Formats: sequence, C-alpha cells, structure tokens
Amino acid sequence: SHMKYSLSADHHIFAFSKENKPAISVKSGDELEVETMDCFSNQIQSNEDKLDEMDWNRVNPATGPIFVEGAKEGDVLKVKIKKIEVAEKGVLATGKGLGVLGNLMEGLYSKVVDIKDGKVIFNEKLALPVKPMIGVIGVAPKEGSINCGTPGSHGGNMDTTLIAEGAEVYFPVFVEGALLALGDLHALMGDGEVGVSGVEVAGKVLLEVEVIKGLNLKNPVVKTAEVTATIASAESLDKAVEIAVHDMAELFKKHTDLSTEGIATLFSITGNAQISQVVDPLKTARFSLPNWILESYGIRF
Amino acid sequence: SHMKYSLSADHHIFAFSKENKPAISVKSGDELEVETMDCFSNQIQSNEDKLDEMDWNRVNPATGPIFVEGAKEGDVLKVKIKKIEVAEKGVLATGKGLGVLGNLMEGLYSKVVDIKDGKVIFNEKLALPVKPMIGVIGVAPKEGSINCGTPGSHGGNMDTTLIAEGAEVYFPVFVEGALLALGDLHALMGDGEVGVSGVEVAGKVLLEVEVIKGLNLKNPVVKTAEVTATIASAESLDKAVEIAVHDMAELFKKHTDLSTEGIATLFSITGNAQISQVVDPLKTARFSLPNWILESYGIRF
Ligand SMILES: [Ca+2]
Ligand SMILES: [Ca+2]
Ligand SMILES: [Ca+2]
Ligand SMILES: [Zn+2]
Ligand SMILES: [Zn+2]
Repeated sequence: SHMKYSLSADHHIFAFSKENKPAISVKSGDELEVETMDCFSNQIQSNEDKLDEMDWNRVNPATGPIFVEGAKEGDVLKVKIKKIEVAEKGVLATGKGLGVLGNLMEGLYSKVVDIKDGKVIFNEKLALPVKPMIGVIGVAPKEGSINCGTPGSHGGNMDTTLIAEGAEVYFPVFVEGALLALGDLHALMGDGEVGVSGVEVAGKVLLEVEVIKGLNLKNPVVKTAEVTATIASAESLDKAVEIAVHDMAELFKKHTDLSTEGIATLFSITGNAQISQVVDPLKTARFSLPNWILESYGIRF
Repeated sequence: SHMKYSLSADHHIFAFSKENKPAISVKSGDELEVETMDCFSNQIQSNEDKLDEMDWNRVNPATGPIFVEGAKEGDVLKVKIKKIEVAEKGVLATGKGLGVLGNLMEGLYSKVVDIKDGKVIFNEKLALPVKPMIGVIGVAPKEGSINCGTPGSHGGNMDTTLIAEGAEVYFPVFVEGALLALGDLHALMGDGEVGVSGVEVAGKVLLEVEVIKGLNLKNPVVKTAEVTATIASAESLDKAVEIAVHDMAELFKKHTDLSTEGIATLFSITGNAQISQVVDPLKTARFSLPNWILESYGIRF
C-alpha cells in the first residue's frame, strides 16, 4: 500500500487506551503527515500573562489514534520517522518540585523562546541548533488506560532523543490495529530532561507505518542510521537499565548463536547504557549497540 | 616545574587512604609516565588453567600514590591524560551474579583476548577498535580508607569512558599533597560496563598534574575536547544522576548570574545525563555540557 493522509491535531487523545476509537484507518506501508499540539496544547504562547495556570488536564495531547490494518496483538508496528518540522517558537518550563533541581526553586516558570534560522535563542548569548525529536509516541497497551505522560511497554512519554528524523521505532502491538498516537515534539532536549521540559513546540511529523509479523518485542526499540537501542521504563533508572539490557540480551539469545557469556562481555564493551529522561513518574533508559554488530550477528528487524 | 618522572607498577595501593605513604613527590606542572597492572594484578595471563580463583584482595591495584607539592585540602588537582598505552593482551570477565545479566549465567567466565593492529580481537568474527581509558583514578579521601573498587567524591573506580587521552580530570583535594593513584586500564568498555568488566589490560599512562587554587569542587569533573561533565557515585543511578546535576548547577550558580530556572531549563535542553557504570559497589553517572556553553559564561577551571 502506498497512500498518504494528513491527520490534523484536532484528532487527539490524552491517555493511551484500547478504548479510544481510531481517528483514521490506514494500511501497512501508508504514510501520514501528523500535526501535533505542543505538550501544553498551545496554551502558553502569549509569553506574557501566559502563566502555567493552564487547564493541566490538557497536557500531552497525542494526535491519533491511528488504526493500522493487519496489526494484531503480538505483531510489531514499525514507524519510520521521515520528517519533523517544528514551529517558529517554543516554551521552556520548570519550577518548585519539577525535575532534578525542583528542590532549589519556588513557584512555576515558563519562558517562550524564538526559534530562528534553525537555532533556539535561549538568551542573548546562546543560539542552540535544533535537534527535533518526538517525546510521546506509542500504541495502546493491552489493558486499562495510561495517561500520555506515563511511558510503558507500549511507548508513550519516553522523551528519548534518538526518536528523531531518520529513526525507526518498533513497538510491540497489544491490540488490533495497534492504535498509534504521537505528540510532545521538542525542538531541542538533552538526555535526562532534568529541568522537566525540552523546548516544547507544535509541529508536523511525516512518518510511515508498517506491520511486522515475525517478531516478538517486550518493549520499544529505536533504530537510527548508526545504533539500535532497546528502551525501557521503570520506577528507578536502575531497574529501567536492567530491563533494557535484558531485552537486548534476549534479542541476542533468539536471533544469534552467541553464548550468554559472549553476550554479556560483548555488551560490556560495545554497548552503552544511556538515559532518556529522569523526571516523569516512571524513568526511561535505553541500551544501545552499533548497527554493524547486530548485522554481523544476523539480527534484522 | 617541568620535570618528567616514570613511576613503576611496583608502587601501588589497594585502597585510597590518607595513610598510604607517597611513592614519589612531584610539583605542579610535572609529568609522569605511570605503569599499571590490570584490575587483576595481572593474575590471568592465559586461559585454560588461569580462571577466577586468584588472590582477590589483589584486585584493582592502583599505581601511586603521587604526592603533589602545593596541593592543599580544598584545592583542586587537575590531571591531564596525554597518552594511554595498553598491553597486547587483555581479559574479559563475567559470570553468575556479575553485572546486569548476572542472573542469567552459572559459574565464572574469563576470556583472554589478543589486542593487535589497534583492535580487540573479541573472536574470530569480530575485531573492535581500541578506545583506551582509565577505570580507577583518584586522590585520598578526607578520612576513612576506601577500597580501590569503590568510587566516591575522591574518584576511585568510576569506570568512566570519558577518561582517555585528550581529557582532563579535576579532583577535589581532601589531604595535603592530594595523593593521586591510577590503574584499571581498559582497552575498550561501553558505558554502564554491564557484563561487569572492560577489556582489562595493563599499560602505561602519560599524565601531567596541576594544583588549582580558588576552585571549590565536591566531586570530580572530566573535561574532554568537546564536553565537560560532573561525575558522581551513589547506591543508585537515580541518586548518582541527581548529585551530578546538582554539582553542575552549583558550578553555574557560583560562576554565573544565571537564575536557577535559567540553569534548570538550560540543563534540560543542552545537558546530557549519562551513565558510567552500573555494576560496581556504587553506580557512577555523569552530567555533561558542551564546552562552548561553559565557555560563553566564562566558566574555566
Ligand atoms: Ca514528555
Ligand atoms: Ca573498574
Ligand atoms: Ca551567581
Ligand atoms: Zn515535552
Ligand atoms: Zn576494569
């Protein structure tokens, strides 16, 4: 299938749920240009008396859900991120009790910054080149309902910098049609997101979807032109690292002839545990390996 | 001063302690070529019979300590890593209960590998370009002895991939003459070190020492050609990351007029919380910023 649709940000959700009716159905191989609201549903723009006294129930709108025909529970949905465009301004936020330095601050803070000629004008001294990424993306979990802001095995709020143009994200599918949704673009974000926010922007994501049938995943996987990382989320970084490393060990166990000791020592010396974010109600980490090692071992998604 | 000394591996310690007598006294500006034995005092030189049933209290011998004239409690010692040479063989170790995948393995594993042509020969199919780094490097703590295998504010077994040629590590000074010692070189290791070990090798480090006055650090900092990262260790990765971020936030607070929220939001978008190791008695993490950001705010240790 080769169709292309545009889905506007008027179709959106707040919690990833098997019960959300689909905004649109497409087929494996189809493309979508998905428009998004920023993390705040665009409530903060007037920069001025735009205080974070927003609605708050309107945070993390994810555009979707998209129903992908052929996707069944146990399959994988592969999402190719081809293009991220971002708006010409963004919003930074932080404050008492928010992120790692929440203990040093009182009150709430927001600043709207300009993005101009591909740079975030943080202040008069730093113009910081954009690295657009998608903070919230995932499929419906098999059961119940999780706020767009809590990451899990189905993706969701992973705030992972590798999900950027050129990346492919693989989710395990828990329900018929997968139900993909995405929002919370950042013009720029550092690993850990230790202030609580990135440069929060509205924008548009050209992506493509494919259904994979032969492949069992327990958690999301992102693959860029150079590395492949398993992503996991848990109540502590330590446990989230453990889960991501084990998920990658399992892919080796299932797709290669390498002994466990082989696995553990290879990972020790060529894999990198890294951090995506530390400031959501679960923390998110990842274990990354270079593509050519996987390829050598015959691991192909 | 511009003397150059060579310090051989027969001068070494097993714990960082203010009580260990100096192997040698040097002055600020002097260089040393420092020989190390591996993490195993060289007790595994071959396979077959050479397995983990070594002397074990002879693990992580650090060469040193070096008394650096002029260094006083409260100063900072800067150690420029100029060259690292590694031996032509190294050892990989893992096994039951070791590192993140300990729960998958039975007994104890080691493999001795050839290092040749600039590559770890991991096995018949895979050769991996070397990236030498120093795993254990530190000064004496203020008070109680700390075994070589544990990291802390004095440094020690931080297993940080950034500590390589071209880097500078800055340590807070706890005792007169600082008492620097180093060892546990790795021909290659990935962040997290999740199998338990690096490519463990002996070798030789060309370094230079300088005493810095009027800089307050609470924990070490590494500066490479590209980034400057605070390093910290704790019983969880979550705390370690929190300490690293705070120590960086305090450098900014005390050396700039950026507000706390300026700091927090800047860190959120341009700083990277990163992992050094999760398998030692404490985990070590880091927080890294691009050098030109510190440079703009006139931050130079
Ligand atoms: Ca987010
Ligand atoms: Ca070590
Ligand atoms: Ca200040
Ligand atoms: Zn966001
Ligand atoms: Zn080591």
